[PDB]
Amino acid sequence: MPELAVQKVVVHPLVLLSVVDHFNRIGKVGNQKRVVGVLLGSWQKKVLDVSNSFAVPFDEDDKDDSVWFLDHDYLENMYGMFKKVNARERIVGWYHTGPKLHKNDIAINELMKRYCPNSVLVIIDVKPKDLGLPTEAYISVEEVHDDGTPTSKTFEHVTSEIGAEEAEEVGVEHLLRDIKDTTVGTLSQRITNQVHGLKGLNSKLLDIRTYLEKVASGKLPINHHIIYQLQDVFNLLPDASLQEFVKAFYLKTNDQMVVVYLASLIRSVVALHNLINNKIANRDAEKK
Amino acid sequence: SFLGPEPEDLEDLYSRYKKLQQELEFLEVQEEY
Amino acid sequence: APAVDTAEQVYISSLALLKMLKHGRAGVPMEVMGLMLGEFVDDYTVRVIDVFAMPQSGTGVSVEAVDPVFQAKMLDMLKQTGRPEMVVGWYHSHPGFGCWLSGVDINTQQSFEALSERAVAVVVDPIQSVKGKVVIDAFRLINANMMVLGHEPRQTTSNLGHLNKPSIQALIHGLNRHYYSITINYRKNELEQKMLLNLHKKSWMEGLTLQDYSEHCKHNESVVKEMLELAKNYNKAVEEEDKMTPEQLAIKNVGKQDPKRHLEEHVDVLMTSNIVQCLAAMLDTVVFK
Amino acid sequence: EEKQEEERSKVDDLRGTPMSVGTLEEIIDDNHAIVSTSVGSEHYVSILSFVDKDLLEPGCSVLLNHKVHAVIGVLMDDTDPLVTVMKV
Amino acid sequence: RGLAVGIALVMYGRMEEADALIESLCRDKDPILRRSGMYTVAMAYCGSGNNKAIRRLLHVAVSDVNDDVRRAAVESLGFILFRTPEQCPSVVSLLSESYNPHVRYGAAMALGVCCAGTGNKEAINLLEPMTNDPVN
Repeated sequence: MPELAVQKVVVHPLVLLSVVDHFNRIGKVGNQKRVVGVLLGSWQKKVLDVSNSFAVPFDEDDKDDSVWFLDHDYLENMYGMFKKVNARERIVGWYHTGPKLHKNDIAINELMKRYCPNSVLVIIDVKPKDLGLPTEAYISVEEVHDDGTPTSKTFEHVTSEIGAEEAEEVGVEHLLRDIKDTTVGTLSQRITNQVHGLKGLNSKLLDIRTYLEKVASGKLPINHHIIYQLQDVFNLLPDASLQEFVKAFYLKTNDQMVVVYLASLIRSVVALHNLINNKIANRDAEKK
Repeated sequence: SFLGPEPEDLEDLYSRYKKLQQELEFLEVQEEY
Repeated sequence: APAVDTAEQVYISSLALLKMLKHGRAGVPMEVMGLMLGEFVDDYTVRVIDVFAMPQSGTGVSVEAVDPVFQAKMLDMLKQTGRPEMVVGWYHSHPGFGCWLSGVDINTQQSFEALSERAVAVVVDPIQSVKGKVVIDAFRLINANMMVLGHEPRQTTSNLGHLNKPSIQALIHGLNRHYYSITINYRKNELEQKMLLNLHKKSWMEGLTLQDYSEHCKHNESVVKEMLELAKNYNKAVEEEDKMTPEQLAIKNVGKQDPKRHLEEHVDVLMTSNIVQCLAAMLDTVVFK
Repeated sequence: EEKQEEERSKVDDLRGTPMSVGTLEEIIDDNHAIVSTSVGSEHYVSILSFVDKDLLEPGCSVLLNHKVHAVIGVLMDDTDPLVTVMKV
Repeated sequence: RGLAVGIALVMYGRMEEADALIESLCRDKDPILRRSGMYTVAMAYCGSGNNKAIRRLLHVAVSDVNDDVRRAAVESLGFILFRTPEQCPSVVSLLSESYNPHVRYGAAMALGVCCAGTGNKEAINLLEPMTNDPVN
């Protein structure tokens, strides 16, 4: 079966909310036993728009990760209904509720591929992963590594971003009781983003180093691409130059200051003498 | 005593200044808020 | 009856609200409808958890769309998942009619009422979901016997009791002759918010990014040239302006806003470009190094 | 009294504002009338709601319910465009 | 609703302990929990002048716009403020200036509860345009 019609995967805010909400609805499982559900969305496009998700009851044990239940029958019956809603809604792939992928996920993937025409395994997390994306999208690939590993079926990442639809986007604002200090439209928002940026870089940066250690000892298989990309980052380095700002901002501001002060200087004598007569008047006026 | 010496004059000022401070504090908060 | 029919202030969750707006939008002018899954507590609280939709048609809402087969079919799926939900009511979208309940829409609401005594009817406006204001209302049917004896303010008791006016015209007139409209509240949860607020891993480096000198230079050139033009104006302006009231000074110096303010606006735009570049310039070099 | 005020409100809301103008060419006694709506395309309406067959008069302007056209009634008369200029 | 509103009542007369409660309730999910988080500090302090409480109620309401929290926040100030009735309009005038029925709703209420006994002229006057308005 094809996994083809993807080069990008955008995911709606609807997708995430549906999984936390659905956890209570089914059984109040709460990621005690990981859930896999259908991932619904558009087709006949290069880009993948994941419009929607619904849960399927799938419990995978915590004794063992090779045993699971996946409710097949629900998938065929839910199929006919999707057209009643809209004819752009078809089964694109499946969702994993995290916290992480498994080797076991290849086997879960073969069953789901029969239904889909463009299966993808997108891990939508029940916990939001950081302030970054709470979603990572992956696609099943047959590849060899020059680590002395013959043919494996594994998950290589494909770029994930968050998108929205015209109907949905409006609805999100109304619902929200946050105002956004992280809007990123203007200078005020932009300065916050820079502080956070540094913190983001640090969180990402640690992982890269532990991965390098694992290969060294605490043996882990080398994904060749990762090592190739790492070395590239260090070589571009140059040193800094210039950039500065003018005295001009102040000049304008001072201009405003003169105008008021001149108006004040004529007004002063008038305003200050009169005060005593009005003051007396006020106290008596107040009583009645 | 109860006529009005200098200590009674002390009590008067004290009383007003103290009472008045908590209310001035709410106004100080408004500037910050 | 006036002695047990009260209005149902509907708490609408993110999963229902978004679903309904999207479904209507794509179909237009084909109208979509469906049953709403939720739970009923109080004698007036309905939380609308989630929705699924019924058959779209090119005449829109009709009797033909409503069959017990679709509903019955759904309920079997509800058991299998182990979701409990009973039916709270039904929804529809009218791009082709106003908020007033069309003659076929009342027929459809009566059938749905036989199944769940407490039934709600919702107009969605998919068209309005394109703009930044969205107007949607929920309603509840009122009985003919109820009107004469009770009168429509009986639905208003022991609940929120906000009665909606969706402009004048057909919408208001149809409201009055047909149903009682009741308000919308949004259910929210902290977790639900947190999902929405989330951005990107990539934005972390985005700010950091050292803005090209080239682009900066384009901005710098653009800023000094406007400034020079305005500078003159500024120079004439200061000879006068002995009086307060800055708007009057704007007519005098010519145009909306003072020329002093125009120069500052430009100085500030440059300042913003400069702020990202210079901060970024040192910051980048040190951290990777 | 207060009473006619309420009769007006009650009649305006049932009647449906805006009323779309028609011209009443002739009345059929079975609860229909043949109206030409002044918007641009003519309609074969019912005579129902606040008017009688005899209450309608030929060559006059009439009120139609905007939502679904039935002829609500004749308050107003229609003068020709021609006659206005000619007349002194 | 019955229980969120009850938490305030039990907590009566401990004063400072209540401070802890407003923040935690707000941290919990639904808007209902957050609402009655505003009532606890106010009931507890009952006619004692406390700077910290008024600041928090005000900041929560402005910072995060939610219908339940903004109405509840304003209403609470009238109880802390109860002991002296004249001070109250000057604080409350700023909330009345904000265009939003829920914010207006509490701002009006706050004046009635505080001024209830010994009143003041200004308090009464502020209420009248809101009465006159078409927003119910």
